[PDB]
Amino acid sequence: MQNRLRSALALVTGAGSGIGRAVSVRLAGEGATVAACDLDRAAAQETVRLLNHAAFQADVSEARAARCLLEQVQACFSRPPSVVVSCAGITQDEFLLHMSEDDWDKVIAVNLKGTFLVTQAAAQALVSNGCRGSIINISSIVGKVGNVGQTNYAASKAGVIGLTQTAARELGRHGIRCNSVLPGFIATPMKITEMIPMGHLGDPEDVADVVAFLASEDSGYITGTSVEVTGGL
Amino acid sequence: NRLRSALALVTGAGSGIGRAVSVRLAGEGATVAACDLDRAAAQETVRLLNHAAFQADVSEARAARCLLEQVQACFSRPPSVVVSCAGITQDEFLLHMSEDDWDKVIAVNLKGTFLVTQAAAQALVSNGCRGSIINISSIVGKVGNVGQTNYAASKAGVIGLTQTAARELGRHGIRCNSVLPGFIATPMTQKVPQKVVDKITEMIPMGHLGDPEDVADVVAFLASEDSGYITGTSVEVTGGLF
Amino acid sequence: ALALVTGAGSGIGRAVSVRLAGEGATVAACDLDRAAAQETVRLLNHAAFQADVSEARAARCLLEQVQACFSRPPSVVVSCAGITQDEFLLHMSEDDWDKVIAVNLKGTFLVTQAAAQALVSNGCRGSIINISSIVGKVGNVGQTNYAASKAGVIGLTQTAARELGRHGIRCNSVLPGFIATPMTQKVPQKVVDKITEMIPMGHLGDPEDVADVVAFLASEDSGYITGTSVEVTGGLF
Amino acid sequence: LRSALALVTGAGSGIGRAVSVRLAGEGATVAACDLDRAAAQETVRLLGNHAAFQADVSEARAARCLLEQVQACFSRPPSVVVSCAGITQDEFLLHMSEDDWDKVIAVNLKGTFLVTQAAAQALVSNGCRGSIINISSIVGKVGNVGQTNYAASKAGVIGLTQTAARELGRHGIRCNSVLPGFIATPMTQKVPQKVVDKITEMIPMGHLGDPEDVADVVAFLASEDSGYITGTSVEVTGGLF
Ligand SMILES: NC(=O)c1ccc[n+]([C@@H]2O[C@H](COP(=O)([O-])OP(=O)(O)OC[C@H]3O[C@@H](n4cnc5c(N)ncnc54)[C@H](O)[C@@H]3O)[C@@H](O)[C@H]2O)c1
Ligand SMILES: NC(=O)c1ccc[n+]([C@@H]2O[C@H](COP(=O)([O-])OP(=O)(O)OC[C@H]3O[C@@H](n4cnc5c(N)ncnc54)[C@H](O)[C@@H]3O)[C@@H](O)[C@H]2O)c1
Ligand SMILES: NC(=O)c1ccc[n+]([C@@H]2O[C@H](COP(=O)([O-])OP(=O)(O)OC[C@H]3O[C@@H](n4cnc5c(N)ncnc54)[C@H](O)[C@@H]3O)[C@@H](O)[C@H]2O)c1
Ligand SMILES: NC(=O)c1ccc[n+]([C@@H]2O[C@H](COP(=O)([O-])OP(=O)(O)OC[C@H]3O[C@@H](n4cnc5c(N)ncnc54)[C@H](O)[C@@H]3O)[C@@H](O)[C@H]2O)c1
Repeated sequence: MQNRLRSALALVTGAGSGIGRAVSVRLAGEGATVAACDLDRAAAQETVRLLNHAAFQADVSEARAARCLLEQVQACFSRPPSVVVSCAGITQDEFLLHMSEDDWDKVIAVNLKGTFLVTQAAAQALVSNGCRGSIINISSIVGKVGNVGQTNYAASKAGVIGLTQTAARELGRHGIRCNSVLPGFIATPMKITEMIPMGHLGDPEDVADVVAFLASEDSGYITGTSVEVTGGL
Repeated sequence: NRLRSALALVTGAGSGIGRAVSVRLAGEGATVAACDLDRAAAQETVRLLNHAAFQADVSEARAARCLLEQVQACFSRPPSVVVSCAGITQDEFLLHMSEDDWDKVIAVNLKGTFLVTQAAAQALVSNGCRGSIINISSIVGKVGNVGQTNYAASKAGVIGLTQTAARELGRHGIRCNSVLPGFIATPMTQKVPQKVVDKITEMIPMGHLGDPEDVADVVAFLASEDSGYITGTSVEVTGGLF
Repeated sequence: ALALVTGAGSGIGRAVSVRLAGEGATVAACDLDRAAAQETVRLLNHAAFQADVSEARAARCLLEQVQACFSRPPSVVVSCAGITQDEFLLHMSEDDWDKVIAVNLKGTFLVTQAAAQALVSNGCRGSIINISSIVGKVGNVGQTNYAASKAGVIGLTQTAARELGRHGIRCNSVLPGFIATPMTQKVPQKVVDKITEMIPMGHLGDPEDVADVVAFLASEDSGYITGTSVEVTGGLF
Repeated sequence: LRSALALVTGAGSGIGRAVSVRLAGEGATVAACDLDRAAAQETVRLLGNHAAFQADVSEARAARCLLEQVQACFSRPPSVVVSCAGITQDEFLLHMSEDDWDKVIAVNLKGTFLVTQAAAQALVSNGCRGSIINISSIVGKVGNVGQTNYAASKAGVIGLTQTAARELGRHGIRCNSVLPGFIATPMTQKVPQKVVDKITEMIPMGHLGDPEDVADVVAFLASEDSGYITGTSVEVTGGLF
């Protein structure tokens, strides 16, 4: 750990568990004030207790909720977040031959639309206030290579990568960087290790270390790319 | 006649690439079920090619299934070639993009391609039949493009969907592949102004925009047994663009 | 159509010569092994050529001899010549590295250049098709040299397409997965059983499967495809 | 990186010099290696007993001797190895000499292989963990007119690095590639103004990169913050499209 974010306000979605929680703890450790957002307000509050910081409830798949989140953060802190990390994400695995419409729609709405709506609301708040920023979207190596039983998740995560590339291209002129992180097999609540050259499963803190780099000025000429954190999977 | 045996279903068949695919597949001996949101345009395509026209909104779950049922009732077999060319753009900068402009593009381009891939695979597996599913993505799905966050997202999603589908369906003898066209003159792109359309042409090694026939030719290859060991991949038809 | 195929004496190169000659092409079959080439020719006026593609003079002379024999340049050129010399990075001899680079990468460069030079000076259009490997995209344990040489071919081919489109010449790479040929006879059956479980199509490729894709890329059906890679792997994951 | 010994090739100029400065600033001791002895030495002056080494990395004997000299000097193999030695000899494919091709392949691709190998052998024979960082280029992914040789070599470096990472993970050694875009250095000094202002229009961030931008990524890849990253490429291009 280092201290590269002493002036940062960081908004983290899916901050209530796993990678989101590890990200919140790491960014706070670097000096950032964290706006911890989760669908489950008590999970967001618990994260805040582990890190002034504040908890927010939001369903990021909802357009109204994504906008109101950003307005609430702005109200509370008197400024927009300069670091935004979209970690809210879900799976609902099924084989393509049997995937229900709810299986598909839910995953797309949370993982893809949600990331869209947060990127957008974040960028609007930064641009309207004349501020520089770093937006980091957690995708998955599955978005690059696919995975049996996960046609919905693979599509959503590929979509996040495509979204982030385009956002980077549009927002670079405004001083706003946009990057994707592609984790492999991470031990979280969401034979394999023979397939991992590093020889073990990843920890959520392994992803948070990369997110901290991308949130910091040490990546200030990095935008529109994806960084794989998979142990060489 | 590569495709003499075959029945082919083409969505978005009323226009541009879908129409050229229909013509091309019929030229190789296939019977074509030509589907479009516009029944009239589908009927027109069928006239250029017993082939039959079908009407459907592929973004709607019950319509995608009904389309496949309708074709099976008409021809007494499932289609063994299915080409998803139903697609739209609704361009806007990220900072200004409305929820409906996001939603509509994702519904038609991504959800529609999902639902058609699914219904097709289901019809084939249930009938013990081999097949080839070909989804038209875009090179913007690989690299993004300014003003098209929604489109870029949708087309990247089509590539991940197609890769995963390929992997689940190979054991059933069904191939799934994506075609990534570059800049193709169609009614989709006919509204794009010439001062930009000119500048794009300088970034094309082949020195000109593509024809729907160029995309059709790749689709016919992926439909045929000449591509029988190709699955889960994307073929770029861009003239070397970029 | 006049087609030059390097590595034509065996496996993929042989199958490509057969396929293209079946489509009406006249084939110049070239191989390090002169008897291998002649036998390819006898299996298919087609003619056999001997050359070590890794050698600059040999590559230029090959394209000289083809043009003196047919009175025109080849308008389809397929670089199938290539070797493996596998070893772990920790133990890889300089020789193991240099040979694979010389044959697979420099050889493909030399032939791509010599072919392009002949086409452009003659005012002829063409399609150059370079056989890389899926390993050039994802790498493979024991094959640091091969993976580098094959990734190299992909970079060379992308750049070559960018430079040559304006002269009516297309340049593409084919990336096969596991294809049953003499190059893969050494692979243990116990390893092949494993690999096969990871091919969604459920079987190894035949050289004919690669030849089918080369014929498409040789033909004008692929006339707006340049600077790209086509994977022929059965979905190998 | 207080503990660490870093070997940087191409350390006499540009990105290699920036990386040396950056690693030193984080507490590493730097073995600064260059074809030009004088340039390596000035880097050392510009910089915990840092030392200058001369080697032509494209020669197998010079790459093994380099690592032996480093180990003899420091009693330890370098645990961070950054291959920045690299050249261009640009020409159109139709006019490109055998020498222009050969030199670029030898330095950029064979040199990176030999140094990666020598570093890995030294680390493994001593039971030590490390991080090998190879500077490739965004042109290795997408190609570039007039640089058939450079593009082949940088694509080769990516393929080399992926494979190395898969073989060496089991020994505690990471291998990653850095893909810089358009960086202001003596390599790109001869690119004319008009091409540069046009290029700048292709960069979402709206300016050229600095050798320190690249050095910052290298320090990340050298540190334990990147402990679960191996066999991948990090792009530092400002969004260059
Ligand atoms: N864990 C892995 O192996 C892995 C691998 C690759 C990618 N990822 C991705 O990383 C991100 C974090 O995953 P994780 O492993 O920490 O999962 P997790 O379940 O531990 O955390 C996800 C958090 O997202 C929150 N969330 C879900 N829907 C939400 C919504 N609509 N609005 C707000 N919050 C919502 C949940 O309450 C939960 O707190 C996700 O994008 C996930 O897909 C995880
Ligand atoms: N034209 C290009 O430059 C280009 C480039 C890359 C990718 N593509 C893709 O190629 C495919 C075909 O595009 P095109 O150029 O033929 O456009 P087009 O407008 O000429 O053809 C699209 C057809 O899709 C039909 N359609 C629209 N919504 C539908 C729905 N919900 N259900 C069923 N049919 C529907 C339309 O009625 C139309 O007939 C699309 O997926 C497009 O995104 C086009
Ligand atoms: N077989 C596979 O599984 C596989 C997979 C991916 C890629 N490839 C590639 O396909 C191409 C052909 O492979 P194959 O499987 O047909 O192998 P093969 O060994 O059957 O054929 C190779 C031919 O290359 C010729 N050759 C070797 N060096 C030469 C040189 N310097 N000059 C001229 N000719 C030379 C040999 O004499 C031989 O006839 C190679 O580039 C190979 O790397 C093969
Ligand atoms: N500058 C850019 O825009 C850019 C872009 C992409 C990639 N790169 C890569 O970054 C690395 C550093 O480039 P740079 O811009 O700092 O170049 P530079 O010319 O400033 O420095 C390269 C250094 O390598 C040394 N060198 C050359 N050949 C050598 C050899 N055989 N053995 C040992 N040392 C040798 C040179 O003398 C020089 O000191 C190179 O691999 C380059 O290709 C640079």
